[PDB]
Amino acid sequence: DIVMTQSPGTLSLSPGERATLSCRTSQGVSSSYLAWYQQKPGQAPRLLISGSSSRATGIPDRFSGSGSGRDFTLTISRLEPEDSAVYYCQQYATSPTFGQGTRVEIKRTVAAPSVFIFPPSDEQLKSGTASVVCLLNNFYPREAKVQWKVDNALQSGNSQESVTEQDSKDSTYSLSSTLTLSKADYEKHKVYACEVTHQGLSSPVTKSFNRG
Amino acid sequence: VTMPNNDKFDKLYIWGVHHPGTDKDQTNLYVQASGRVIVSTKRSQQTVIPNIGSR
Amino acid sequence: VTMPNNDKFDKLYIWGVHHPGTDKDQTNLYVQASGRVIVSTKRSQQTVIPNIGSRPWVRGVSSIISIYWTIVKPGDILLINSTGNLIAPRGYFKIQSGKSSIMRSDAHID
Amino acid sequence: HQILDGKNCTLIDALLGDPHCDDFQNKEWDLFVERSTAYSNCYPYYVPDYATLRS
Ligand SMILES: *[C@@H]1O[C@H](CO)[C@@H](O[C@@H]2O[C@H](CO)[C@@H](O[C@H]3O[C@H](CO[C@H]4O[C@H](CO)[C@@H](O)[C@H](O)[C@@H]4O)[C@@H](O)[C@H](O[C@H]4O[C@H](CO)[C@@H](O)[C@H](O)[C@@H]4O[C@H]4O[C@H](CO)[C@@H](O)[C@H](O)[C@@H]4O)[C@@H]3O)[C@H](O)[C@H]2NC(C)=O)[C@H](O)[C@H]1NC(C)=O
Ligand SMILES: *[C@@H]1O[C@H](CO)[C@@H](O[C@@H]2O[C@H](CO)[C@@H](O[C@@H]3O[C@H](CO[C@H]4O[C@H](CO)[C@@H](O)[C@H](O)[C@@H]4O)[C@@H](O)[C@H](O[C@H]4O[C@H](CO)[C@@H](O)[C@H](O)[C@@H]4O)[C@@H]3O)[C@H](O)[C@H]2NC(C)=O)[C@H](O)[C@H]1NC(C)=O
Ligand SMILES: *[C@@H]1O[C@H](CO)[C@@H](O[C@@H]2O[C@H](CO)[C@@H](O[C@@H]3O[C@H](CO)[C@@H](O)[C@H](O[C@H]4O[C@H](CO)[C@@H](O)[C@H](O)[C@@H]4O)[C@@H]3O)[C@H](O)[C@H]2NC(C)=O)[C@H](O)[C@H]1NC(C)=O
Repeated sequence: DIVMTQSPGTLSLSPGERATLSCRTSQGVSSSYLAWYQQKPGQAPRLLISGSSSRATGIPDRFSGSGSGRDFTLTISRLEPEDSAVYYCQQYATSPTFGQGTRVEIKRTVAAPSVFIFPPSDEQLKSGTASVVCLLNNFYPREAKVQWKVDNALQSGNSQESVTEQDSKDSTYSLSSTLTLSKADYEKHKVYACEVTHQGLSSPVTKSFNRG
Repeated sequence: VTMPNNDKFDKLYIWGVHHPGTDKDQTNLYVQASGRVIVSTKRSQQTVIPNIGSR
Repeated sequence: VTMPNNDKFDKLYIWGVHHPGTDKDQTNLYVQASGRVIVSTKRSQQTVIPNIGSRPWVRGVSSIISIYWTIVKPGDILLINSTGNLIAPRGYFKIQSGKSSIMRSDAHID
Repeated sequence: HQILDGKNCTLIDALLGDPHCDDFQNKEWDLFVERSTAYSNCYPYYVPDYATLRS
């Protein structure tokens, strides 16, 4: 069973730079039976390389393939914001096996989050639930802190969140935080705030609404 | 042609030799007349002479 | 030549190949120079190349015959392609298996 | 123990790559089971040392 080990786990480089990805195999694999794939969040894998160095139809020449035996390489000569994806190696000398993947991040000039806050709708509140939303929009890096305050009191154990993957055109991230209270608990309080800490902020940002 | 074993395990190579029914069949598939197959290693030696004849 | 086995039992064909002492002996007995003997079935394959050369003198002869055997199953067919040097089979032995053996002894049977 | 039903293939047909044995490519077994119903459907071949190879 040929094991494919990729290096590094995560790679972060700015546009114009060269990316080097490595693949290590448990068996000597002939270089005429090895492929490389690109997978952008939610898409199907795109064949980049086949036969270790043969470029697939519709692939840019900045994508270069190399290697032999157990040591294989993918080189991306000139990074674009569009190259933010996971890369995979595959051997096809025996029944096809693939690597664990390499996540390539494109660097961007530090961007502060455009922060928004949304109250629960009357329609929702009629169900017995009061969910409160906070949006951090178009920022870089992905690291960001979100704190929920109810009458200026830090909540915890109720706040779920998720983040979109790096934008393939502008390389930014966005974050959705959801404070889920009950209607009854929502109605015990009146001040709802979302505090955001981030690299592009010289000081923390707070957005809020009142009522009730 | 050689094929070197640089792995940590033994390789098993399965191969064969074709013996034509006629001499015409020989030269059509392999220009050259009945010749030899020699498969050698540092431990083994395997020579096969093709024998043409109706099967 | 073929010889098809259409009986209910296995046939045993005993045959051989003659290897001459000289090249003159080859061409006198078989015009053609050293050629091949191919005895094939649907299970077996037996190719023999005659090798001409001086052998040990046995009763007038400095040559020798190699003996080979073949079993042909029911539905199988004995097929002999030979370009010469064939010591042909005249037929077959009916071959089975059972309370049958062989022993070496000089004991008097009584 | 992991059983592999040979079905209409023999172990050697599965090895060599007889077209109706493509399902056996790269398979494993603790016990390979040969059926009497098995057949071959490819070029005529002879494996001298058949029994050794199968084993
Ligand atoms: C390759 O190398 C080997 C070894 O060197 C060689 O082999 C030799 O081959 C020759 C011929 O093929 C053979 O010659 C004689 O064979 C008979 C045996 O001679 C032995 O006699 C004793 C046994 O009785 C034994 O102890 C001895 O040690 C001796 O070896 C011998 O009888 C023959 O003689 C008869 O035949 C010739 C014709 O071939 C006649 O010319 C003779 O007169 C004689 O005929 C008479 O008697 C017969 C009845 O016996 C009768 O019918 C006839 O009418 C007449 O009255 C051979 O002279 C050698 O024995 C043999 N040597 C060995 C060691 O095997 C090969 O020949 C070499 N190859 C080549 C191409 O050179
Ligand atoms: C291992 O090997 C065995 C033996 O070779 C295979 O068993 C046969 O498989 C074939 C192919 O699937 C079967 O063919 C089908 O036969 C049906 C009956 O027709 C004859 O069947 C037998 C065998 O010839 C005769 O004895 C009998 O008298 C009939 O005259 C047909 O109804 C089938 O027609 C249609 O079948 C399907 C659609 O349903 C499609 O393939 C076609 O559209 C086709 O027109 C077909 O002809 C055959 O019947 C099998 N034998 C028996 C005895 O049933 C195994 O398939 C093979 N593989 C395993 C076991 O995995
Ligand atoms: C296996 O069995 C088959 C059964 O038919 C047998 O096929 C025969 O093969 C011989 C040899 O090739 C054929 O004979 C040839 O036919 C013509 C004229 O007879 C010629 O092409 C050949 O003559 C050659 O002889 C010269 C002297 O050296 C050569 O220098 C020159 O190249 C000539 O071409 C030869 O005689 C024969 O026709 C077929 N039979 C049939 C029915 O087709 C085959 O030989 C067997 N295998 C063996 C014996 O190994």
